[PDB]
Amino acid sequence: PGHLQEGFGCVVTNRFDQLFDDESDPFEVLKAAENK
Amino acid sequence: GKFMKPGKVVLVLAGRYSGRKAVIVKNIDDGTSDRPYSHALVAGIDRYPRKVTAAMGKKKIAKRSKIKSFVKVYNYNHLMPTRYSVDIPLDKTVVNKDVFRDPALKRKARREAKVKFEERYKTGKNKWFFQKLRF
Amino acid sequence: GRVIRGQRKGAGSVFRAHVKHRKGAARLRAVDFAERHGYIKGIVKDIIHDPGRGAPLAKVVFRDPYRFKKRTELFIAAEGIHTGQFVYCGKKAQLNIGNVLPVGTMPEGTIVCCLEEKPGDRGKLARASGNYATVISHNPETKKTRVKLPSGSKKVISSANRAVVGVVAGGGRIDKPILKAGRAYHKYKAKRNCWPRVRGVAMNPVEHPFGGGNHQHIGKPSTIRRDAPAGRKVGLIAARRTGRLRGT
Amino acid sequence: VQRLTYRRRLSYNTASNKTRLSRTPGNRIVYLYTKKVGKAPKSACGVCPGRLRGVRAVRPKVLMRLSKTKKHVSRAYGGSMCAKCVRDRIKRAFLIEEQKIVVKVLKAQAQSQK
Amino acid sequence: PRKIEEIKDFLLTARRKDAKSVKIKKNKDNVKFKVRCSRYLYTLVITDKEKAEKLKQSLPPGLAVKELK
Amino acid sequence: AKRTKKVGIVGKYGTRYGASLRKMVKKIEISQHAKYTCSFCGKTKMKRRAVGIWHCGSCMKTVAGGAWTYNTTSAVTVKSAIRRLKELKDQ
Amino acid sequence: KSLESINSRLQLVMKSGKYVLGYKQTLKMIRQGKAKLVILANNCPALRKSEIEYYAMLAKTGVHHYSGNNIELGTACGKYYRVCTLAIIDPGDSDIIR
RNA sequence: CAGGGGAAUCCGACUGUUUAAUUAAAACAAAGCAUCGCGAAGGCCCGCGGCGGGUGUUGACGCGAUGUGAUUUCUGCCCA
RNA sequence: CCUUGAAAAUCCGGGGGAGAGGGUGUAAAUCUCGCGCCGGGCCGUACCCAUAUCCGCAGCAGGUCUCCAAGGUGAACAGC
Ligand SMILES: [K+]
Ligand SMILES: [K+]
Ligand SMILES: [K+]
Ligand SMILES: [K+]
Ligand SMILES: [K+]
Ligand SMILES: [K+]
Ligand SMILES: [K+]
Ligand SMILES: [K+]
Ligand SMILES: [K+]
Ligand SMILES: [K+]
Ligand SMILES: [K+]
Ligand SMILES: [Mg+2]
Ligand SMILES: [Mg+2]
Ligand SMILES: [Mg+2]
Ligand SMILES: [Mg+2]
Ligand SMILES: [Mg+2]
Ligand SMILES: [Mg+2]
Ligand SMILES: [Mg+2]
Ligand SMILES: [Mg+2]
Ligand SMILES: [Mg+2]
Ligand SMILES: [Mg+2]
Ligand SMILES: [Mg+2]
Ligand SMILES: [Mg+2]
Ligand SMILES: [Mg+2]
Ligand SMILES: [Mg+2]
Ligand SMILES: [Mg+2]
Ligand SMILES: [Mg+2]
Ligand SMILES: [Mg+2]
Ligand SMILES: [Mg+2]
Ligand SMILES: [Zn+2]
Ligand SMILES: [Zn+2]
Repeated sequence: PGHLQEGFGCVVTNRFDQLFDDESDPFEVLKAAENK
Repeated sequence: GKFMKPGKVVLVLAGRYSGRKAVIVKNIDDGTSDRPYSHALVAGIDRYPRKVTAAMGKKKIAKRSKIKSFVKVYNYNHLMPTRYSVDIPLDKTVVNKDVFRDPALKRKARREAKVKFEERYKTGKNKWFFQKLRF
Repeated sequence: GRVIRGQRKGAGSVFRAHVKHRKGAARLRAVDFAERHGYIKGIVKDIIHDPGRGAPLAKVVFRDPYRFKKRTELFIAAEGIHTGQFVYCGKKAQLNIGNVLPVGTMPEGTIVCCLEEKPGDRGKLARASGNYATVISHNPETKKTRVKLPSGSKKVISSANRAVVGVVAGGGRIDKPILKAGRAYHKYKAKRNCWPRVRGVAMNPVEHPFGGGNHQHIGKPSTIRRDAPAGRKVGLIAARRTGRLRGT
Repeated sequence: VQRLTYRRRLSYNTASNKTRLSRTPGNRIVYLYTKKVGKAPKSACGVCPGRLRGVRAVRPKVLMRLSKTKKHVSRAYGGSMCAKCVRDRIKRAFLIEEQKIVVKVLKAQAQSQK
Repeated sequence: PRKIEEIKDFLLTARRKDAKSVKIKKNKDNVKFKVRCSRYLYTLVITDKEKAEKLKQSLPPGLAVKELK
Repeated sequence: AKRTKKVGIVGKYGTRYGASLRKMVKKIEISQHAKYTCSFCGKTKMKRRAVGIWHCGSCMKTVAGGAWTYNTTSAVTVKSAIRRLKELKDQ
Repeated sequence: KSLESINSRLQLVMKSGKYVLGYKQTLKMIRQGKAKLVILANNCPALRKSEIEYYAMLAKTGVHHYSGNNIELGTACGKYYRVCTLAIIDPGDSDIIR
């Protein structure tokens, strides 16, 4: 599972996967979402 | 790879400033023979700006948009890293590691960190950084 | 010619429950909007011993849905629940040990803990340690559920009756022999004044129907009719049979 | 040996009648009536057995005449909660709120289909 | 009772309004100046003798300078 | 050395109460006073506090269990049956 | 087959690779950026599970949820003590892939 | 200061309790065993009276009513 | 421990932040810091507490709740 399962023979899962490469402010990403 | 970098927002886990949000100014992650552990120079806020509403008034809004800041050197084990990052241009010559010997310089570093936080608190950017963590 | 023991028990004076150190009435939370339509989450804060009761009590803290306050409940602890566990009460709560949810929204074989006798009161059935009630059958019409009580009797109750899922803790407490008269003394000192039981045949005729005689004998059938007046109905009251129960 | 007597009319060895031996400048042994042993606060978490540090252990009515510093610690929940459980709640608050963002984003990307 | 370590703080405690009296005690190895204030009796201990003579000369006027011998 | 041949823990009761009752209470008192392994922290500190109340000294987690054993055989099958009824209910 | 494969692989990580056992060391290795696989027993406290997963997300490292507990994870590592969290620095066995 | 001992029979298992002021016992109690009533509009009981009160801050692993009297081993036939 | 061994007055810490404070003054709101000023009313308080101050008709070998506790011998608050 996730974007790392390629490089691991065993099963790897992470609950916070979707937060990867997201350093932006959650309130402003929300504002963008309800804008669109 | 390594993620404790300048500009990264961390949460203070121990000390007087427990539960405060702060931004890493300098990371050492190697020791300095006087702090052999991995530590980082940190600029946080002591007092969060108060909630401001539309029916409040300019002077009261200005009074409530005031930030008290702190500068500290924290061991990594007392910091909780977050995924967020603020690119606030803190002056390194003012906010650096020699500032903890001279109290007058430390007031100067806290002053400089304060005004940069306040101007970034305006324009409504980086809202998560300037909100008190509820716990 | 004297008021017998058992008759004196109704006056209460000395035969009252020893409730000084009891921790409170163990009850489900009162049915409200949240529990009627969805679920409310509570946290198990402590599991405590209730004097005079062989079943642990669970202290569960809920959020008040209408005002900024914390509500503390005193649930009867189903076996397997631990401190720090989240328990969920309501119609929409899922099947887990400790959750409180109506019997009508349960599978046909689930076994419950603190069953409601009427749709709205708190738990009344299967409250003693190691006991449980089984859900037998629902019927979607007329909002009825049929359950099996610890005594083995079948009861028809409303589908809105709530119950805790699982078996009350305290396990096979009765399995251990008491051994010592003193252990029975401490057991009943926390309950009421009932333990040291003098046989009626060892009494005089004035204080018991079985008293008297030059040999300790009953002298009359110990089975007594249901309509016998108080002070007379002692022994086996309205007994359908006597003996040894060979067969079932 | 010089034997002692109670100095008050309470003649029973009750919890409020505890005494200690004192030698006066007059070179005689007398009873001094002690105060009960105070306890430090227990942590508000209710999960750790040790009592709080940095706070004086006195009887409850003595705390009225103590200064603020002697009754708390300079940290959030100081004098009410232990440091360890404060750290746990800081981390738990952040992680649970972050996980709320995950499920919010997860439905946002899953609602792209009609 | 409160103990005063050095000299000058003893002087203003001596010229406080509530300072009722000063008692001078000479021991075999020190001289104790005790000023009776409203709440405490403040004692200043000087091991050397000429300092004690200096202090007694410079005590504020209008205040009892009772000497214990 | 082996101090007792067979009484073991019920040696405190002496000759009193009958052999069968001492034998019957023997297994109960062994389970009742045993330290189980905690399923939460993994330590062998899970011991009985009162009847039906089991507490761990390490992680301070209190659980509701059996009178004498950590969990009764009935409750274990109860939990398995309730679980099975749960995935029957959903799909 | 996977249950015995990870245990067999975890054995070959020992005596043939660099690892580190324990919560405090694991966090230190993750934030130094040289942890590759972090293994958590299901016995792990839930807060500790979430914290390590958040750390791994920041450090781009895989988290494997072991199907045992700190006792039988310790036996899988060949140790006589409980291990609730461990990190692998290099494999020596290819439980991770290049 | 400070146990006479041994071989047996009867009864009660033991520890406990009892007729203050003639009976301390083999009597009562006891754990154990058995039976009976009762799912609350209920069982048992109090109450001149109140939909009053006790068990009951209780719910069959519980309350209430009896008999027998640890353990062991058994507990036969008779419902006229 | 099938026994889990009060309650309430009272005091305190924390969370939150409605508000208040002043315009750079020899400043404000405020202060659980130091010192200083004033007050604390009402009732009880002697003595016995027992082989003579209590109950038992009495200066009655009876009864009546507690605290302190030296040296020798000795296992010892035993006895001497
Ligand atoms: K009568
Ligand atoms: K008989
Ligand atoms: K302090
Ligand atoms: K005895
Ligand atoms: K006797
Ligand atoms: K009734
Ligand atoms: K019978
Ligand atoms: K017959
Ligand atoms: K017949
Ligand atoms: K405050
Ligand atoms: K008296
Ligand atoms: Mg009897
Ligand atoms: Mg008789
Ligand atoms: Mg009669
Ligand atoms: Mg008779
Ligand atoms: Mg007989
Ligand atoms: Mg008193
Ligand atoms: Mg002294
Ligand atoms: Mg006897
Ligand atoms: Mg017998
Ligand atoms: Mg007697
Ligand atoms: Mg007599
Ligand atoms: Mg006699
Ligand atoms: Mg028998
Ligand atoms: Mg009996
Ligand atoms: Mg505050
Ligand atoms: Mg007197
Ligand atoms: Mg006399
Ligand atoms: Mg008279
Ligand atoms: Zn704590
Ligand atoms: Zn544990």
